[PDB]
Amino acid sequence: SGGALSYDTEILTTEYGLLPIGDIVESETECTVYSVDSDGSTYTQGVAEWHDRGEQEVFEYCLEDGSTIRATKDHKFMTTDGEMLPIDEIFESELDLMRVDSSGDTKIATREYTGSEDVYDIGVESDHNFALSDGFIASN
Repeated sequence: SGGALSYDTEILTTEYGLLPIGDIVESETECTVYSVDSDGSTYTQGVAEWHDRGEQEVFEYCLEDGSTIRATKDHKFMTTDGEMLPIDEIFESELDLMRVDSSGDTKIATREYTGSEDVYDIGVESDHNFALSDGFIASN
């Protein structure tokens, strides 16, 4: 099933620190975003995949830091073990998220629903994972 990120979601990038996921799909750029290698090393990828899933009922995942992730449970993220799992399972099994070139929580504190809005998703053909600002390392 089609998992996607909210249009308000923001990428972790070399061009500005911050860019909205909306700009990547609706203005078709290839700006370098953070990702992981097969050897579990942090690197960058210019975007090669962009898609619009329309309108979906979005979920809010709160961190201990008070920050919030906004996505669907339908797409699989990955832990520090290199094991691929949905954000919803990483929450209720309390699993550690993968490290990145920014300070962030590994465990999610809370889960809530928030209403339907514009949703988007992005990737690359090799490693197919992306780092978000106030968000988990997305994968599909």
